[PDB]
Amino acid sequence: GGLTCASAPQGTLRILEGPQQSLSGSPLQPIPASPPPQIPPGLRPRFCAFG
Amino acid sequence: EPCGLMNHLTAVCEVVTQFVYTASIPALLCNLGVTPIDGAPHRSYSECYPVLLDGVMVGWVDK
Repeated sequence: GGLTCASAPQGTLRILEGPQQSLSGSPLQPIPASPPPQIPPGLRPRFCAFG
Repeated sequence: EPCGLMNHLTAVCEVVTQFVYTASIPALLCNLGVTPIDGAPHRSYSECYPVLLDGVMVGWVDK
């Protein structure tokens, strides 16, 4: 029950949970481009010149 | 006169108002590589970042 002292420890192993692999996909997923505005189909002159 | 003082938020922006508890986050950080304050990190300090979880000093992460 004396509990004598011991020598100096050489190395200290650190145990830790691993990096989060297979979380990010190898291609990227962007928000798609909002489309450029279209001229709508079915546009015709509705105004006739009077008389 | 109130130019630059009275700003207005953007549309997407929002103020965080939900108050939650931060009990498991220090144990989660120390389960990752956060060596806490009282123990010694495996590299020297000045190659270690402080970690500050909402005002509370937590540990010393290796670089």
